[PDB]
Amino acid sequence: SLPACPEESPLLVGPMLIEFNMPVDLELVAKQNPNVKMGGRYAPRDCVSPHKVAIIIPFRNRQEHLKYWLYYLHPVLQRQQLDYGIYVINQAGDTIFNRAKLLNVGFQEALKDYDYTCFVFSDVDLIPMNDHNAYRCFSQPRHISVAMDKFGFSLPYVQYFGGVSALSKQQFLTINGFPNNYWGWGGEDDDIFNRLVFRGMSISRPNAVVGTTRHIRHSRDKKNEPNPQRFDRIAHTKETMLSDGLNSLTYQVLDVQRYPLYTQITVDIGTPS
Ligand SMILES: CC(=O)N[C@H]1[C@H](O[C@H]2[C@H](O)[C@H](O)[C@@H](O[C@@H]3[C@H](O)[C@H](O)O[C@H](CO)[C@H]3O)O[C@@H]2CO)O[C@H](CO)[C@@H](O)[C@@H]1O
Ligand SMILES: NCCCCCCOP(=O)(O)OP(=O)(O)OC[C@H]1O[C@@H](n2ccc(=O)[nH]c2=O)[C@H](O)[C@@H]1O
Ligand SMILES: [Mn+2]
Repeated sequence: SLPACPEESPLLVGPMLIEFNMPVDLELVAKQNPNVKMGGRYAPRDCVSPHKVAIIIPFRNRQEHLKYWLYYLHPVLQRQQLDYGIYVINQAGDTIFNRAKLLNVGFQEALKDYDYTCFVFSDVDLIPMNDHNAYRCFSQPRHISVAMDKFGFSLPYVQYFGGVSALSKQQFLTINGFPNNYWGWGGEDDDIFNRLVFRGMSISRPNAVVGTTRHIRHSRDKKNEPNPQRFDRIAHTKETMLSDGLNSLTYQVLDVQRYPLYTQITVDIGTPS
C-alpha cells in the first residue's frame, strides 16, 4: 500500500558542517537515531525506497573513526530515504591487511541478510559534506568521494576510484567482484577501475561541490604497508579478473555481532597464497 518514495528526497539540506574534534557516544547516537533498528538497519516508514543498499566498510582497529562515521552517516542515509544496512567487515588477526578481500566478504555476507541490490563500499574515515551526494547506485558504477579535502577538494587523477563508491549488484557481479590478492596498501582501487572499464562501463560522479568529502587525518596503521607488487598487478587486471575475485573467494566468518548502529562481521581472510 505504501507509495514509492520520490525520485529525489525532499528531506535533503545540502552542505553540512563536519568536525572531528569532539567525543562520540554511540549510545547517544543510537538515541538520536531512534528509527535505526538493530544491526544498523533502516527503511522509510512512509514510502518504499527503490534503493536497497548494503554499506560495506573494510575494517580493523578503527573504532574511533567508526564512531564518527556512524554519527555523521546515519542521519544522512535516512534523509536520503534509503532502505539500508551497515556492515563493518572486521579482519581477524594481526597479519597483512586486505581491504578488497574484506569488501568481497561484505558483499557475499550482506546478501545473506536481505535482498540488497546496491552496494556502497566506503573507507571508515570518509565523511560526505553534502547530503545531495547520493549513497546509492546508478546506471553506471558511481564514484562518491570525488573531492576529498586531503586531495585539495578534487580528484587526485581522473581515473581515481578509491574511497567511497557504489556498485549495483549486477555491476559488481559483472566484474567478478573485487580482486582478492592486493595485500597491503594500494592499487586495488585502480584494479577495480580497470575491471569496470574492461566490462564496458564508465564512472558516474556527482559534481565537485556536492562530492566534497572530509578525510579524518590519521597516521599509518601497522600491517598495511604499501604493496610493492601493486604496479605489476594493475597492469594485468584484464586477464586476472577472469579468475580472481568472487569466483575464487573463500573465508571463514568467526563472529557476527548485531550492534544497534551496525552489524560487525569478524572474518578470517587468511594470508597470501
Ligand atoms: C597503484 C597505486 O599505488 N595506486 C594508489 C594511487 O597512487 C598514486 C599516488 O598517490 C600518486 O598520484 C603517484 O605516485 C607515484 C607512484 O607511487 C610511483 O610509483 O612513484 C612516484 C615517485 O615519485 C610517485 O609519485 O601515482 C600513483 C599511481 O597512480 O593513489 C591513490 C590515492 O592515495 C590510491 O587510492 C591508489 O591505490
Ligand atoms: N601521513 C599519514 C598518511 C597516512 C597514510 C596511510 C594511508 O592512508 P589512506 O590511503 O587513507 O588509507 P587507510 O585509511 O590507511 O586505508 C583505507 C581503509 O582501510 C581500512 N583500514 C586500513 C588499515 C587498518 O589497519 N584498518 C582499517 O580499517 C579503513 O576503512 C581505511 O579507511
Ligand atoms: Mn584513510
